[PDB]
Order: sequence, then C-alpha cells, then structure tokens
Amino acid sequence: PNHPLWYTLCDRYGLYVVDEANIETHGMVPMNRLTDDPRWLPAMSERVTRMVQRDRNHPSVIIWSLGNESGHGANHDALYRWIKSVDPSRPVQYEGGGADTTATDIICPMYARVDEDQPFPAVPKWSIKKWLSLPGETRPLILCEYAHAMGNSLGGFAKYWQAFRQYPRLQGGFVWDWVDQSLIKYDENGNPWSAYGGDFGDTPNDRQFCM
Amino acid sequence: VVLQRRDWENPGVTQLNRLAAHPPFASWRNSEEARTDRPSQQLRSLNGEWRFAWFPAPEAVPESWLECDLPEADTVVVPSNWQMHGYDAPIYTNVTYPITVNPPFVPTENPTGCYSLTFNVDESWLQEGQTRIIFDGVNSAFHLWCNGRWVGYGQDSRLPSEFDLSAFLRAGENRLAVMVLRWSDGSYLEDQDMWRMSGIFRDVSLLHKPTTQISDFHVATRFNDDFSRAVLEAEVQMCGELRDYLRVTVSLWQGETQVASGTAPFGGEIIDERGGYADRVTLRLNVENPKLWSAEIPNLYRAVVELHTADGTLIEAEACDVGFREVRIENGLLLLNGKPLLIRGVNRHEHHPLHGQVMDEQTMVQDILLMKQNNFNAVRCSHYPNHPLWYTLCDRYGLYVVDEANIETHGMVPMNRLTDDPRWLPAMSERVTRMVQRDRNHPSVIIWSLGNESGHGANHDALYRWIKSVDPSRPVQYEGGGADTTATDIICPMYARVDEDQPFPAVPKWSIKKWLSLPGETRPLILCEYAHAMGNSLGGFAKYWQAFRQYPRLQGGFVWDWVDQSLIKYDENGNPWSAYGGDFGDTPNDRQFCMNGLVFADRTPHPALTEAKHQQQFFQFRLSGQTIEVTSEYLFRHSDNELLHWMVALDGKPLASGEVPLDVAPQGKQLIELPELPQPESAGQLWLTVRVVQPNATAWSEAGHISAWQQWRLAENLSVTLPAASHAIPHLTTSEMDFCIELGNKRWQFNRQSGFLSQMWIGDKKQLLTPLRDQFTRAPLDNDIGVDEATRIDPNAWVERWKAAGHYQAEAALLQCTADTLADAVLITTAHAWQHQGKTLFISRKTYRIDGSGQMAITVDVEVASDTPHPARIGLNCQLAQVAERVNWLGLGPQENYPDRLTAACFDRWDLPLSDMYTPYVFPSENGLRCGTRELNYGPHQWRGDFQFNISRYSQQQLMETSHRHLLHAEEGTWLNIDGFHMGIGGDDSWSPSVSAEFQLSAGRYHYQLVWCQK
Amino acid sequence: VVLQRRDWENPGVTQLNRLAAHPPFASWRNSEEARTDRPSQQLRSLNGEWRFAWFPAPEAVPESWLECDLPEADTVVVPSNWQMHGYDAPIYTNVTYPITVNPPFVPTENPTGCYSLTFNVDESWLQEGQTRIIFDGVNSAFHLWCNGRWVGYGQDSRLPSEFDLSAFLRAGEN
Ligand SMILES: CC(C)S[C@@H]1O[C@H](CO)[C@H](O)[C@H](O)[C@H]1O
Ligand SMILES: CC(C)S[C@@H]1O[C@H](CO)[C@H](O)[C@H](O)[C@H]1O
Ligand SMILES: [Mg+2]
Ligand SMILES: [Mg+2]
Ligand SMILES: [Mg+2]
Ligand code: NA
Ligand code: NA
Ligand code: NA
Ligand code: NA
Repeated sequence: PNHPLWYTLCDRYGLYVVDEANIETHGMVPMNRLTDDPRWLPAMSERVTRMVQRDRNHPSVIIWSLGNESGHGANHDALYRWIKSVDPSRPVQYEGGGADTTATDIICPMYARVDEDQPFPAVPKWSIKKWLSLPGETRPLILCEYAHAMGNSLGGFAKYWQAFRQYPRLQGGFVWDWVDQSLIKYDENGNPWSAYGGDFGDTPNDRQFCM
Repeated sequence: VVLQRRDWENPGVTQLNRLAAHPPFASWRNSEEARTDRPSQQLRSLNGEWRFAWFPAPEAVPESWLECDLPEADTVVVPSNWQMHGYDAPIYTNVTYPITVNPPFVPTENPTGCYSLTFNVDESWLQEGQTRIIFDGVNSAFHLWCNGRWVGYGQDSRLPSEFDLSAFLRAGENRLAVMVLRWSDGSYLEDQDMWRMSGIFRDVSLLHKPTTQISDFHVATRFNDDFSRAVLEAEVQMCGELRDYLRVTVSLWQGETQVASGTAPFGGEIIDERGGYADRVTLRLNVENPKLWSAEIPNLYRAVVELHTADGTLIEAEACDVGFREVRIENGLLLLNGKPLLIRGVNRHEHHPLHGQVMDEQTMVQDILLMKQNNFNAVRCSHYPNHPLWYTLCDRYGLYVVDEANIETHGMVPMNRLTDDPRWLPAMSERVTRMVQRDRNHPSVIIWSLGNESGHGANHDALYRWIKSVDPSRPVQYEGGGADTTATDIICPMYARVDEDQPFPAVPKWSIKKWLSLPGETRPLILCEYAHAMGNSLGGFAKYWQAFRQYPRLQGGFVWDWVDQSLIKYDENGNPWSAYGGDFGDTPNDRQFCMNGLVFADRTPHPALTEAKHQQQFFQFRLSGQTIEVTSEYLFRHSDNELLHWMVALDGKPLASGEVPLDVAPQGKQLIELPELPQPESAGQLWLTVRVVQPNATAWSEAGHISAWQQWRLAENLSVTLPAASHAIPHLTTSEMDFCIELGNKRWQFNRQSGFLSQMWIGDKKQLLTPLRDQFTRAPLDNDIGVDEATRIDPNAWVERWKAAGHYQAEAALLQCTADTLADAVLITTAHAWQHQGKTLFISRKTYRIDGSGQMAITVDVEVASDTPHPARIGLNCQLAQVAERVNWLGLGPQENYPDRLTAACFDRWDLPLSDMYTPYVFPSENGLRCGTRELNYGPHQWRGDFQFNISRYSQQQLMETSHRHLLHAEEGTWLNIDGFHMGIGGDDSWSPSVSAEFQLSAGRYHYQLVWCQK
Repeated sequence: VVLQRRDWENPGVTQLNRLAAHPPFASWRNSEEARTDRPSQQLRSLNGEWRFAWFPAPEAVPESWLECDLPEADTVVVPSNWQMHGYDAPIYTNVTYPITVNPPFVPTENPTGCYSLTFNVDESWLQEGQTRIIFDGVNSAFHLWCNGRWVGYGQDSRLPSEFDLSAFLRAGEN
C-alpha cells in the first residue's frame, strides 16, 4: 500500500489503481512456503485486511491485489474470499502460483508473451491470446507486469497493443515499471552520479536490475 | 515479564513457542509395533497424581512456586477439572457469557490453577533427539515452566498444545509448573452452552522424536466411478537435516496382509517458480477392490509411515487407521461412496457427571455402543474438537463424524461481532486450522464445521475457503447467520421445523421442506440440531423422519443432544443427587437447560431414546393382506445378521409366531408371505408385530439385539354378545349429604356437595384417599415452560398461557347432581363448571352407571371454551389407598409414551413394577404416561375403555412444586391419572410453543368412557 | 522485557496495543473545513527535526535512552531512511532475501534505529478526548515509548500504525 496522499491524487487527477497488500515472499523455496503455512496466515491477513480498511473509500482503487510473487497458498484463498466478502465492489487479483489460480478474478500474468508460449512446469506463461481460450477459462486477462523497461527495452511493445485492441478479453496490462530505482552517490569532486546494487558495498546484490 | 504482558487479554497472542499441530504421533522405533497400534516407549503419559494449588488471580501466585513445591498444595488427579475437586464453583450459563462482555479483557479476579509435577526423565531421551510435552486439553489458557525456566503459553481449550522441552530438561528429577487461567481472551470464543469449567482436563504426555523426524503426514483416498479401484496418496513432511540417504516408505495393511507398499526419497514435485518442497514426498499406492469404510461396515486398513535410511535402518515410524471412503456433494446430495446418506445423528458434549469434562475410554465406548444400539450412525462434536481417542473409536465402530472448530461467540451482540472483526481472524483461524491439521486423517470425520452460534462474519468465509482449499475431501458446514450462508456447503439449520415456517427477521427458520426449494437453492439440508430432548420431549420426532424419508435432499440431522449435563452433588446424609445450573451457587444461570439428553448422565435411557431408535430404523415395512414387504435402508450391507420374528396376538394373547431369515440387498426389498393364520373364536383386535433380531453378536451389539419393529391391526371382531344378566341389583341410599350405592360388601359414596365419587368401599377397606375429580392440567414439562422465569415472564409459553387463564387454580362448581334407580342399575348424573374470574373454562357432564355385576360405567362429556388456551389433558384423577408392586395394562408400551411420541410403543399386555411407571426426569413434570390403553390393572382395580394414564406415588401438585427429583417423597397410596385426551409434549425446540395443532386439544367438545370394577 | 520477548522474531506477534485500522481521519470540529478538505487543528504533523542514534543491535541500546536524549545522537529530518543519511548501507537484492532464510529468526546483528522527539502537547488536548499517534510508515518493525513508559509495538512497513497516547502524555514537553 502506498503513501496515503497517492490515492487522493489518483482520485483527483484520474488514474485507475491496483492496491496491493504488502506481501511478497519471493525468496522462499518453494515460493509458497509461508503462504501455505497456516501459522503465517495471521501476519498475512493483517496486511490484506488493514489495507482494505484504510483504502476502501477511494474511488481510484478499482482492483484489490493480494500481494506479489509469493506463489499460491491456502492463505491466499482464504484472504481472497475475505475481500470478496467484505468488499464486493472491487475484483481481487493475484498473480502468484501461475496467474490463474482460484485466488484471482483476473488472469494477471507477468511477462507472458503475445504469441509465444513459455510452457514452464507447474506455472506456465501461456501466450496471452492462447491463455484466454484454454478449456473452461472465462476470465479477463490483464498483465500485472509486462514489457520490462530495463535500459534499452520495450522491443515488441506494439505487439501487445495490437493484441489488446483485437481481443476483447485482453484488456491491457501494467508496464514494468515507472521509474529507475537509482540513488545519488558523490565522487571525489562532489559530483552526483546514479548508483545501483553493489555501489553501497551491499552484497549479495542484483546490480542494475533495480533500474 | 509474564505478569507485565497479560497475554491472556490479547487475541493477538494465542500461543508462545507452541509447536505446530499435526496428526496423532507416537514416534515408534519398530515398524511392527506401529502396524498393530500397540503402546510406544516414546510416548509416556504424565497422567496420575499431580500437585495443585488454587489462587483467586495470577497476581497472587508466589514467585517461589516456579522453583519450589508449595506445602499447602494438595495432591490431585490429572487430568481433571478443578471445579470437580471443589476449589471453586462450576458455572452453567447458556448464552450469556459467564464473564463481563468487554473484549479482550477478562476479570481481574481470574481463578488460577497452579499445577506442578516432579517426574523422572531417562538419559536416553536427552542424549539425542527431541522431547516435547503435549497438553491435550487445558481450559482456558496457561503458562508453562520447566525447572523454573519459562517454556511457553497456549490458548484454545479443546486442542493439544505442544512445547519443546529438549533444551529445558535435565537427567533424573524435573519439575513442571503449569499456571492455568480460568478466563482468557480465548474465553470469548468458548461460549458453548455447557458447564463452564477449567484446568488440565485432558491427557498430558511426553513424546520423544528423533531430530530427523516425521513432522507431518496427510492421507488421501480417491476412487474410480464404481469404487473398484483406489489410489491412496500419502504426503509426508519431515524436520531435521536433509540427507540423500533418507527415505520414506508407506505401506498399507489389511489385517496382517500387506496390500501395497512404496518407497521414495525426499523432494516433492515442482510447485512454482522457486521449485518444490525438498522436505516432503508423496507416495501413491494403487489398491484394487478396496474394502470400503462406512458406518455400516467400518472396513479399516493400516498405513505405516516409515522414516528410514536407504541401508534399511529405521529412524522412526508413525501410522494411522485408513478408511477407504469418498465424501462429496453432487446434484444437491451428500454422497458417501456414491450413495446418498441419511444422517441418523446426535450432538454429543464431552460430559461425565463425576469427572466433569474429563473423558475416559470406557464412557466413550459406552456412548458409541448405546448410539449404535439405538440406530444412530453419526455424531456431531458439539461444539469443539474432541478427545483424540473419540475419532479412533468412531473410525473403528463406525460413526460418521462432524468435527467442529472450538469457536462459539453466542453472547455477543450481534452474534457475529467478533467473527466479522478482522482482528479476531487470527485467533479464529488457529482454532480451525489446528483442528484440520490434527484430525484430517480420520475416516470417520466426513464433514468439517467452522464452529457454532457465532453469527456469520467475514472470518467464517475466509476459513470456509481455507478448508475447501486445504482439504477438498470433506464438505464444510456452518449454521451461523441463517444456516444457508456462503460459509456452508450444507443447509444446516437448528430447530427448523418440518412444515412450520418461523420467519424471524434476517435469520428465518423455514420449514425444512420449504427451505430446500427456495428460489435458487440447491444444497442438501441436514439439521445440525433438531428435536430438543429437554425432559419429556421428542414430540413430533416421527414427523421429521417421514420428511427425511420422503425428500431426497432432506438427509436427516443431529438430535440435540446425547447426554444430560447433570453433575453429582451430595446431601447431608452423603447420598448422591443429580445437580443442574444454580445448584452450585452459580449466577446468572440457565437452570435445567443443560439437560437435553437422550440419556441421563449415568447413561440411563430416557423414554425418548426408544422413539429415536424406532424412527431411525434401517428396515421399513409394508403390510398388504398376507404379505410383508421389508425394505432395507442400508446403502452398502446385506442383511447378513438379521432374521424377522413375527407374532399375531389377540388382545395380548399370543396365537401364532414364527421366524423368517432376512435376505435384503442394500436398498432392496424382500416379500414375506404369512402362513394362513388361524381364526380366533373370541372377540377383539388381532395385532401383528414384527421384530428384526440380530442372531449374532457384533462389536456394538450382543446376540439377540432387536434392531427394528413395527405393528399393524389385522382383523377386528367386535363384541356382540350381551354380558349374562346379573342377579344382584344395587341399592341407592339417598342421604342429605351423600348418594350411596351398595352391592354386597361393595359401596360407592357420591358426595352431594362437591359432585364427586368421594369414597369406595370393599367391605371395611376404603379405596380412595382423595375423591375422583376431573383434571385439565399437568405438571408442566420443560417444553410447556420454555425460557420462562419468575424474574422475566414469557406470556407465550404454555405454562404461562395456562397460569394466566386460571387453569391451575380453577375451582369446581357443582351444577347438577342427581341419582336414579334403573331396572338393574343405579345412575349418577353430574355436571360441573370450572371457573376463573367469572369465565367458565370447562364444563364436565358425567353419568355413573353401577349395575349388578359391580361395574361402574363412567361416561364423561367435556366442553372447553374456545377462547381459553387448549388444556394439557381432559381426564380424571384420584389417590388410591392401595399400593401394589405390579402395574398391568393392555395398551401401548412398555415405556412412557405420549400422543406425539408413541410410534415406538407397541400395543400389548404389559407388566411392570410400579417404579417403572415413573420416569425420573431430574426436573420433575408429568411423566410415565401410556396411551391407547384399553385395560389397566392395579391391585384389586381394573379400568376399561380407550384412554391414556400414568400411575405413581407422585401427585401432579408435588411434581410441579418440586424443583429436583431427589427432593421427591412418595405420598401415601397411589396417584392415578386417567385421561380421555392428552396434549402433545412438543420438543421441536424448548423455548417456544412447539406442540403441533393436531396434538392440541382444540375440538371444543370431548367424549370418553371408563368402566371401573374390581377383579 | 522488550529485550526478553523478541517480538520481531515471532510471526504470532505483529502488533501490541495498536489501534484498529480505518479510513483517513482528520477529526474536524467544523463541518465547512471538512467539506472543503482544509487543514484540521486536530491533525498535527510531527515531521521535521528528530533526534537519531544508530546501533548494531537492539541489545546495544542503552537503557538510558528511554528518558534522556543520548548526547551521541545527531539531529535528523523525519520522515527519512537512515540509509539515506549514511548511517548504514542500503541493500539492493531482487529475489534472494537480504538476510539468511531462517524463519522466523533474524540476524543477531540487527541495525537498530533509535528515534526520539521532544515535542509539546497543548493543555486542551489532554483534558478531553483521545490523543493518538499515527506512524504512516515504519520499516520494518518498531517499539514505541512515550515519556519512558512503553506504549506498544508494530509491524508491516507500508501501513499506518496508530497508538493511543491519552494516558501517556503531559501538558508541555513530552
Ligand atoms: C529474474 C526473474 C526470475 S524475477 C523478475 O525480476 C524482475 C527484475 O526487474 C522483476 O522484479 C520481476 O517482477 C520478477 O518476476
Ligand atoms: C434459548 C435459545 C434462544 S438458544 C438455544 O439454547 C438451547 C438450550 O439447550 C441450545 O443450546 C441451542 O443450541 C440454542 O440455540
Ligand atoms: Mg491472548
Ligand atoms: Mg449457544
Ligand atoms: Mg513479530
Ligand atoms: Na481488449
Ligand atoms: Na527490478
Ligand atoms: Na432423504
Ligand atoms: Na443445553
């Protein structure tokens, strides 16, 4: 969840908002190790519940998100239901565990391609055009992350928008992402330079991936 | 620190350093011991003699108690409830919380139980591996110290709390210190309608586990379409250092036969982007033609889970009983093994009259045996997880179980205040999740329940989905918030009626027949609670079973409830009496509302049990001329331990009997043709009776057990012969104050002032102590009373409608009293009015006809004002001087029966001791009635006609004025009540009028006739 | 006691004495102010110059800091990230946890940031009603004290933690 003023501005300037619970457990093995452990359900619920209690009156919030990259766990299903129950006015989405689980009203894959299947075991990233029409699938598809804007990038961006416009149930997505996460450091001359992972002696690091 | 935090007044702390929940462990170090479910050296009980001190609050606990035993502490048995030893009072309150409703705060005066144990610990336990202590039940919260150091803290009274003592114990002598608080924030979720007790009331034990251990295992059985093939899927999780040489073997056993086995190293399938569970493995075992588990045939297998090295060295083994069964709801039906269930269920609290809420194996077996012997096939763990042994016994004996999370917040306003509060979700989740983690492997558990009477809150929906997600094999049910909310797979109303809508706002109880077909509704309906068995009750129980049998989606319910929650107290003599709410100085209380059982606390049957047995029969019957059609309601088993006894009797006298073995397929039919039955010369009504008898003993029944019965009227020959013209003619002695009839040594005295038969004489012996008077009231039943109290009058209850109309203080006013000498008899015509405040309630018009044979033919005609509430009975009573040892009657019996609870009774000649004609309900009322009676014999007396009666040393007046059964005193002589008509007893609930229109005495005009004579 | 519980290593405890979450409040005592979303006298910002000291672990925090400003401490702007003032390094890591994966435990060397503020509360605030403190964002967990007395504890870095201070405050300096 964001600084409170953010929603006020989005209400006033006019932006659709996905409000995301502060739950990401990416580093776990497997990703859902905590989110499937019921002992961690309390800690997870307060992050989902207290968000809803804070932000539920803001018009700009149109979708609730259960968090990010925490696989799919039973805890997600319980909290999915909790939100649907407490606030019917907004869809609930969550990408973890393969982007189309029972914890999401929206097929929300990250970096799934327009035409090309990436058929990973357990958690495939189907081509977005194919994904929609998989046996028994009815839901809308909006990419929670796509078009990784890392350095010289957005190659093939037009291909997404041709798909979005042609396919009713392809309803767009959220580019990743808005702003480079670089910090200001200073050299011997006192000149500011853009710094990334590893420039603060931080290690292990993931270098320029913050940009 | 411990005093500073107050973890017992914080719903965000429910545990500190508590280990994970898991299914039953024993950490066997020998496979064969595991396979056979024999004792484990690694599971030590700490039950027995413990040290115990009591304090008014935790602040009054001396700091010394942690390191040194207190000399003032008495030695007591554990497990126990400390109220049962007398340290403070047990509180019975139904809905209203036993404490002040101020969450999360409990009283400052918080009764504290300071348990301590000095115990020996083997060195081999501490040199390697892990040693945990398991508290199966601590009510309601506790802190734990081992040798002076703090271990942890735990809540939820009805689930095992487990802590690791590995770093805490030393070899030789150790001391445990358990500080148990009576009230915690956990108490807010523990508001079940039962005795509020506390203490270490379930087993304490020590479990030793290797450092490399089985930490968890889940067993699943899926099937093909016809249940001829199964796949047993066992997921095993481990704790300890992962090694490549580590293996898990799951083997499945039917008796001594190994039916299947598989072995794999650790490392599950890829789950997501990060891989899989390295610390887990799943084993799949193919099973052909599995023997299916059901309550009808509890076929069980044994799974053994071996944690071992690849070179064959066993590290540890765990195990469990496995029932092959599929539970699913499809097309609106609850199916077990593809077959629609009919739940013959009961709610069962964990209650002992002596030991309180401590449970023992013997009591558990006794209940099971009784339930099964009375055609019960299912049980609801109202309203909390049970003693772990209970599920094992339901697995083995065959009972369908509803496992209920320990969550009840009945006293909140509104009921869902907490369960809709997201701050109470964590505490609620622990009670649901730890139940499922502990009990998920038991075949007998077929339905998960989210708790009881806590309205419907968002937390219920979240936990509903959680179970559906974690265990798809069982339906989830929850009654709260209207019985059909999004939190329940089953429409599970409590005390919803068969035909009658109760359209309460927001939470209506629709007639179960209407409920099913409400626009858009598709789910099955199984009453989570019905037929409230409070005192003289189960009126209209047959009406439920007629509906269950007729409507497919009506799949039964759970009677409320199994066992009276009375407690044993002792008088000045030292004699024991059954005690209820308020008998311990507890207040506010809800008196006898704790007593709703089909059996007494000692497990003595109530008359109602036999009604439940009859309606829950597994064989139905049709008579068509000479042919008996037997239909089995069994889903799986053939009638392979069943033979049909039949019996034709004429007014009690046997004429022909016989046996035919029953050979009915599940759900099938068998036609049985009766041999040409001999014609009887004499007058009367022929009655066919059939009984189903199990010739052979079972695990749950002795040989000769009667499982079902039914009766029909066959031919009736009406008496056309005139009784022989008697010689003697009785004489009328007309007096100023009396009419007297004389025949030999016999005399009848009719008082001309009152208008009643004041005395009868046989020679010099008087027959009556009180004259023969009309009666229109009864000692009010619990159903007549309801939640009506003197402190707050409910004017709608039967007892109050009656009281207000004057039924109980209505005085008889003579209107007519004449005598006439007939050709061969004397005729006494009388007329009475029962009045109150100028209102004529009832008019009784009578003729007494005494002829030469010495027979008094009483003809009674009663008018009942239409605007007076319908009376409890239209009858006669008197006190007989005689006291005989035997009561003998031709009518319904042997047991107590009322108009709306008489289907289980059979018409026949019955002979019982006078005591048996009285039912000892702990709260006294009308009792002992027998209906459809044509002849009653008591000592010299015989009464004939078509009437109902009870007979005892207890008057209606004494019964209605006496609060407890032990305060009752035999009066001089014998009180007799003979009713032409008697109002139903109801019982659909016990807090509103529940007697159906057809069983109310509403006709306005009523006629009956008696014949009185000496034999 | 705080040292002895270690609430930052227990997923069972995520808050102590924290008030219920709710939509944004200002507690206007005048309707027109509320209609126009103008500032509220009842909602004060405590942003600005706070006193700050850095410790390698919570164990390294002197008990004296509860009642006295530590002389070693610097004066810093709040809100801030103490990494941005240079007290320790920020860490950029994508997937791999910045700390050893051993739930629920964290490293014994746990960079502790000791923030303090001397501020004045008005008379009228304490005579009637309720005075709560709102921390809109604290990363990753914190214990609060007011005037030496312990108030509570909170987790979740991205949601406001609110605590009641009605009992804890005095008029003038706190
Ligand atoms: C490297 C992938 C396996 S994870 C990948 O890293 C990205 C780097 O910007 C983003 O954080 C994405 O959300 C994440 O899925
Ligand atoms: C009096 C009703 C409003 S509550 C009623 O009390 C009963 C008494 O045994 C049972 O506890 C029922 O479960 C409960 O619904
Ligand atoms: Mg608590
Ligand atoms: Mg209740
Ligand atoms: Mg914590
Ligand atoms: Na589109
Ligand atoms: Na990045
Ligand atoms: Na049925
Ligand atoms: Na009760």
